[PDB]
Amino acid sequence: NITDSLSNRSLIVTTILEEPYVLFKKSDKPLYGNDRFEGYCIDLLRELS
Ligand SMILES: *[C@@H]1O[C@H](CO)[C@@H](O[C@@H]2O[C@H](CO)[C@@H](O)[C@H](O)[C@H]2NC(C)=O)[C@H](O)[C@H]1NC(C)=O
Repeated sequence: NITDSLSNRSLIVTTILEEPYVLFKKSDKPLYGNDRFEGYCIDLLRELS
C-alpha cells in the first residue's frame, strides 16, 4: 500500500519556464492554478498526484 498516503498536504511546487517541459495553455480565458502550465514534467506532476 504505497497509495495515496499523502492525502491533503497542500504543497508548493516551483518551476522555471523552459521550452519543451512547461507551456501555457493556449486558450482565451486567463490561466489560473495548475492550468497555467502544461508539459512533460507537469504530466509527471499529474501522475505523482
Ligand atoms: C486528510 O484529512 C481528512 C480529514 O480532513 C482525514 O480524514 C480521516 O481519515 C480516517 C482514515 O481512516 C477516517 O477514519 C476518519 O473518519 C477521517 N476523518 C475525517 C474528519 O474525515 C484524512 O486521514 C487525511 N489524510 C491523511 C493522509 O492523513
